[PDB]
Amino acid sequence: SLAIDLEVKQDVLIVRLSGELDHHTAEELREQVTDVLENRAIRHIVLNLGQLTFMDSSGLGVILGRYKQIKNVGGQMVVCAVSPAVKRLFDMSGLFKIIRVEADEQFALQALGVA
Amino acid sequence: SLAIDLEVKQDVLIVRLSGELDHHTAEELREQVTDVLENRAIRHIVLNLGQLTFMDSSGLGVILGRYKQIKNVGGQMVVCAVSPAVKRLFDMSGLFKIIRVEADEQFALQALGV
Amino acid sequence: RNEMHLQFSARSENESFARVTVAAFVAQLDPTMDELTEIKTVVSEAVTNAIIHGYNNDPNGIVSISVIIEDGVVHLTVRDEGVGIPDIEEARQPLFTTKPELERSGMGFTIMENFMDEVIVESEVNKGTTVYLKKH
Amino acid sequence: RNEMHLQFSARSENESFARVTVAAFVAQLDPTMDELTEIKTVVSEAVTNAIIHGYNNDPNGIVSISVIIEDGVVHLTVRDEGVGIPDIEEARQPLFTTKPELERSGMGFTIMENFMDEVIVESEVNKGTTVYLKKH
Ligand SMILES: Nc1ncnc2c1ncn2[C@@H]1O[C@H](COP(=O)(O)OP(=O)(O)O)[C@@H](O)[C@H]1O
Ligand SMILES: Nc1ncnc2c1ncn2[C@@H]1O[C@H](COP(=O)(O)OP(=O)(O)O)[C@@H](O)[C@H]1O
Repeated sequence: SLAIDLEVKQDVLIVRLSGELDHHTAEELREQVTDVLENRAIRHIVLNLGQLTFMDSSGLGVILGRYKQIKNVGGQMVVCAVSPAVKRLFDMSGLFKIIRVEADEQFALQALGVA
Repeated sequence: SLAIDLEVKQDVLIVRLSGELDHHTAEELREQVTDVLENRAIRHIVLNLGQLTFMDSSGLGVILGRYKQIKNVGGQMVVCAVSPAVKRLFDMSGLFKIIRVEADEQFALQALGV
Repeated sequence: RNEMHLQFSARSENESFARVTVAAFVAQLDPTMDELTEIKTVVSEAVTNAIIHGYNNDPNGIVSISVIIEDGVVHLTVRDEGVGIPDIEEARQPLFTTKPELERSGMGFTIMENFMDEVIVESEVNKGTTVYLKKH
Repeated sequence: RNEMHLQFSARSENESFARVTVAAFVAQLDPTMDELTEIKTVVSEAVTNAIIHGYNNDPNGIVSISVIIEDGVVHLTVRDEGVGIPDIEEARQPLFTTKPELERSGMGFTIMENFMDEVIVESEVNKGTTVYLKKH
């Protein structure tokens, strides 16, 4: 139901998501990212929700979870290619005053000064 | 659930089903067909199950119901383009005795004088 | 272990919805279109059966489906709180039906029998019916 | 006027089937897709509460959804028989959550209200929490 594509460029970690990001699948996302930050020096995260056909509160949390992880090392989290549905859950909570939403992976990496 | 296309080539009614043939839908077909047998003088029926996705016992039942009316006028009931799972029902209910199967629709029409 | 129960109204409009639901929950077992279609067809037989023999097409009736999964078995029990069966041996016989008027064939249990490893039925007149199906 | 009732083990890998089986039922009305996104999300939040909270991820618990349709409106219900809620007033309070540790946003309930037209939480300590969301 949820596939994950990871990639580390410079000190950024790009996480691309395909499918339904919910309670069940939100855990593998956590294991891997937390696992990855545990293994590499990551200052920033770019979450590409481009192929996300479903997100619930069990998804905001995995985001905010990482959000606080990156905040601790003075970096940022930028989300990109966010659907209308997912974008609505960002307004509901009030995360629209928390991370940086850009339009695609390139403008996300651009917002991070990525070469 | 089911898409029913019917065409009459003289005294031959061609029923082209697409979708599912279960209790609910069988009744809609059992309904659309009889209206043709009453309005037109059908001698045989060609039945193209090529685009069908599912069928239970109700399907065997609605089809057997059409043979009866067809036996009366001395006609053939030809079911063509049959998928295994279906062929499997025909093969378990012995519907084959009363119903003839053909590779495609055109071989059915060859069987029925065209 | 992992289980599910699904009740719904005795209306044929929910039979396709019910067939799929039962199938999707079985999906957890990495099963084929042969296994998948068998299970689905075996379910419509029993579900549509619970609708016109136990509840005589009164929408106010509710059908039950139990798909208890343990090791490799799909324990399925469609059930009724309707008429029941006076003669089980008679219905458990090939090509027997009681509604020549709806154009029924009697294949329901032969399909169940053939597409499932076991089809146990316990029914008491006007106590309803319970089809204890199984497969692996 | 039709209805459906699902129940299943409190395993996380059932949460999608839950929504899906509801969306599958709620579709007859021929809704707008955002209407189906809202429903799947809502269902997903309530069912998630039940499993991770109400049943504290105890696989034995049985989550109980029920969908009632009539005169167009939808009356979705979700019940469980677990710990229940201590404070229904401290719960509906946005951003609140008892399992912060579990990266639990505290958005579940607030999401049900942005999407659903009417909400009514009925809980009882150790009796189990029963929530009623109605979409018109
Ligand atoms: N839930 C039920 N309640 C009462 N009788 C039933 C039920 N299910 C099956 N039966 C009996 O068994 C007969 C055979 O069923 P089946 O083999 O499915 O064939 P069919 O559905 O074509 O009649 C039915 O005609 C009916 O008399
Ligand atoms: N079914 C339930 N059983 C017990 N407590 C519940 C239930 N649903 C909600 N709650 C309580 O309400 C709190 C907030 O729930 P909610 O707004 O959905 O956020 P979250 O699920 O992220 O904690 C939960 O942490 C729990 O203390």
